[PDB]
Amino acid sequence: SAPILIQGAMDVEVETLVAALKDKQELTVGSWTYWQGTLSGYPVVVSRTEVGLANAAAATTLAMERFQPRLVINQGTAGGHDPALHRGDIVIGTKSFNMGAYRSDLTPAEQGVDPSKWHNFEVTMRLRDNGKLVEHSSFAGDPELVGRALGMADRYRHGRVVPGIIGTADEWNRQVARINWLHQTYQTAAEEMETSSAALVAEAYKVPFVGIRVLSNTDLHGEEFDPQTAIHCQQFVIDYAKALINGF
Amino acid sequence: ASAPILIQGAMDVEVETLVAALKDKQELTVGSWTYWQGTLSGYPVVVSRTEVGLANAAAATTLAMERFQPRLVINQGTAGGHDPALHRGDIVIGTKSFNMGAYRSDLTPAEQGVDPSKWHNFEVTMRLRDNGKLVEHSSFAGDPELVGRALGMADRYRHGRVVPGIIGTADEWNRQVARINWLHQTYQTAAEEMETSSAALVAEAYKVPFVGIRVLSNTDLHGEEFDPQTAIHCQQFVIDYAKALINGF
Ligand SMILES: C[C@H]1O[C@@H](n2cnc3c(N)ncnc32)[C@H](O)[C@@H]1O
Ligand SMILES: C[C@H]1O[C@@H](n2cnc3c(N)ncnc32)[C@H](O)[C@@H]1O
Repeated sequence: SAPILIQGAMDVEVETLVAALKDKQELTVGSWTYWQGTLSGYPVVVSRTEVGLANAAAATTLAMERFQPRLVINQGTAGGHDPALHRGDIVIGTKSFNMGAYRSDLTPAEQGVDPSKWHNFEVTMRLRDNGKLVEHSSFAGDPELVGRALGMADRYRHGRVVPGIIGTADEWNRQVARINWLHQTYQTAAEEMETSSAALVAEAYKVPFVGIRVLSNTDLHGEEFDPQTAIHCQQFVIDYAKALINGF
Repeated sequence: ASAPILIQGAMDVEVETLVAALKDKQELTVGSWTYWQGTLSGYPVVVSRTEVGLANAAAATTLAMERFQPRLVINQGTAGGHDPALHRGDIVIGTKSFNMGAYRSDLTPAEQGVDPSKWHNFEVTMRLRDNGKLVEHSSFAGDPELVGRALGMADRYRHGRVVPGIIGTADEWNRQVARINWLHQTYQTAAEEMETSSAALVAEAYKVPFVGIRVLSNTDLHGEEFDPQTAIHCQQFVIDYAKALINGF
């Protein structure tokens, strides 16, 4: 009877989920609202996380403490990093990582600022397990959960469903050269602001996790934000959750 | 039972002195986060080892709220100098903290390259909801009475100045001096570290008084490399500070 936890950051990324639940009960603690109900007769909790790494981690931790979910699906919209992808495509996160984590080597003021010399700062993803330090350079999507989403690709009719790497940061990048550099360096499919943070907390609690992100925008093709993509993503996720539930 | 003071540090060196100060301890670990529950001057205190960075800090703080319901939060530890007036061993009391790592940029085509001077602070990362209604935050103010108390205790600190300042939190360790200078000039930062504003965000959501207290363990503005002894010194000051609050309870 442990629920599926489904997350979205903004109201537009959760309202379609909420509408799908039967016998809803709403809970708000701190800044974070949860709707507890059923899908196909099975317990599901929808979480509106708010935006960014701190919010995502708090909302995920609070859900672990309150609901003890059996798996977490983090979803919502993202911006394209891979030129092959277009608005409406859905990325299933083979892995996510904190793309915004940076360490730089000492340079005197005369040398100016050069972000291309910044290194990914992996300590931000380091955890402890039974008190012992465990390094992480990324968080893998649960591979069975990833595979399931890919196997359901043809049920999504508003773009392609592809595996990719999700770069999480407290950033919205619109400098195309920066997007290109991040893609070349980290092989990112897309950027957003929550996935690796929720994933970090899921790893700490040893709960299976998958990130599912629709491209609502990509400055690589001049495609501006389309809020309807967030609805289409939730529709896919409802179908996906119901498939999991059929198998329970 | 009395609601505890919650005292946080990210790394072992930032909490071992606090933990040694508690009486009648028990140690609790959930997920990746360890807590020591005991007493200082007979009053309940929980010491939290948060691990490093914004996600860890927020998780550790949230878990503490759920498990322990503290009456106030002191987030402490070490930091790197951004203000050239400050040196290793000086302590900054956070008049405010903010997510210095949060960046938004306007559209530029590839040929214009990358320009971080055009990456603006992205305030949505600090936006919260209060009873379901959106509340914007461009920073989190340290509880002003807590901040004031720390400043009033300045001459009890034996190893440097105690000053008010702005704490810039980011999942970053900057050693490009031109970038440190740019951050200082843009945001009036005293120091940088990796947790404060994230713990502050959670404390604001829960409406629990919060103060950040950071010692400079390093500053590349003066060629001063990391000294771990500063972390011990900071904890000593924090214990004195906590005992003063407790006397007032
Ligand atoms: C503001 C909300 O929008 C998502 N989001 C959608 N597109 C982007 C993008 N190009 N860059 C960063 N975040 C994005 C964030 O993950 C966040 O939750
Ligand atoms: C790695 C630990 O060290 C702290 N810390 C100490 N000095 C710095 C600095 N110059 N920059 C960023 N973080 C620093 C972080 O807050 C983190 O917890």
